[PDB]
Amino acid sequence: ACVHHIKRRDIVLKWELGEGAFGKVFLAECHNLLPKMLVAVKALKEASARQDFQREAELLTMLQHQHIVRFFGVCTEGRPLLMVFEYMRHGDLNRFLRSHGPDAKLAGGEDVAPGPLGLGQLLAVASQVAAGMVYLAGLHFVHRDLATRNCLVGQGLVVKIGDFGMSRDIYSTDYYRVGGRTMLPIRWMPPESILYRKFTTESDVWSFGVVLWEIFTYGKQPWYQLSNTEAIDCITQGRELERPRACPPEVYAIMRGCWQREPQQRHSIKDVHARLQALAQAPPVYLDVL
Ligand SMILES: Cc1cn(-c2cc(NC(=O)c3cc4cc(c3C)C#Cc3cnc5ccc(nn35)NCCC(=O)NCCCCO4)cc(C(F)(F)F)c2)cn1
Repeated sequence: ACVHHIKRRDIVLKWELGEGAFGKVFLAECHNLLPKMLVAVKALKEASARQDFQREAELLTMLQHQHIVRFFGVCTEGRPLLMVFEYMRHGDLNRFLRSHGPDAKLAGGEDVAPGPLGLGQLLAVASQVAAGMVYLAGLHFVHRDLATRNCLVGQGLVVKIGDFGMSRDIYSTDYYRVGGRTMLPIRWMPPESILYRKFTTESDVWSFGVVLWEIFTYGKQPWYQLSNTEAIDCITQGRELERPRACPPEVYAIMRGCWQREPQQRHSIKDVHARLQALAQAPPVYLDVL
């Protein structure tokens, strides 16, 4: 620390936002912070736990990017220990995708169109996540849990990458429990991770392709038809995911580039970003023929 601190008197808890196996989240007001405003603070079911606290906090202060969830600091004066995050109006990206497509019948508010998310908004979401992964790959930080459930959405449809937390709880359909003390998002993992237990930046690229998949299917779980073991089988043996139907061939071409068996044979995340960004800012005329 080397970590910003926030006095408790500046933080006023309003109500709970969510609850994890080890942490709670409250929506709260935070005074004398900027330049008054709303923040999301997390409390800790302390057990030991006071070690991983000032570990995550130091990391989050190092990770400052336009597409990584902002971290304002901590409150260590007294208990419980708090981490002050910025508040993202629309919650996690998976809940946002499911609630806006393909029905979605009107269903859009202040930041989002009525019906299902347009091709331009889908590409805009993917581009932002890729942009966040380029940053993390630039610092050689491996995420090991890249999914929509770990991405937050704020006002003006700002997508930012984070790491729950909540994910382990009530999203347990997305995890395979092994050993009793460890769960694995095997549906998002590359073959060299499932088999060889190896996680690299190239493993994140595979994960992003699966995230890029999710976006164009509105939050639907990968290999939804399959069980945990069956999903492992298909990924190991080298089965690829479907594309229908909001995904243009040009975009599915990007997913497969992330889904090469050999990690070195995959494309860089900077490359994937470049293609997704161009497609995002491309004119309607170009996008209507995709
Ligand atoms: C191994 C390792 C990983 N990291 C690492 C950790 C991280 N942390 C995180 O992303 C993190 C962790 C966390 C909470 C939040 C975030 C963003 C948040 C938030 C937030 C802002 N507005 C809202 C509105 C509703 C909700 N949350 N919310 N739902 C309530 C969530 C729940 O119901 N349970 C969540 C409570 C418990 C979780 O506590 C981000 C990154 C990185 F990706 F940014 F680098 C890396 C550090 N070490």
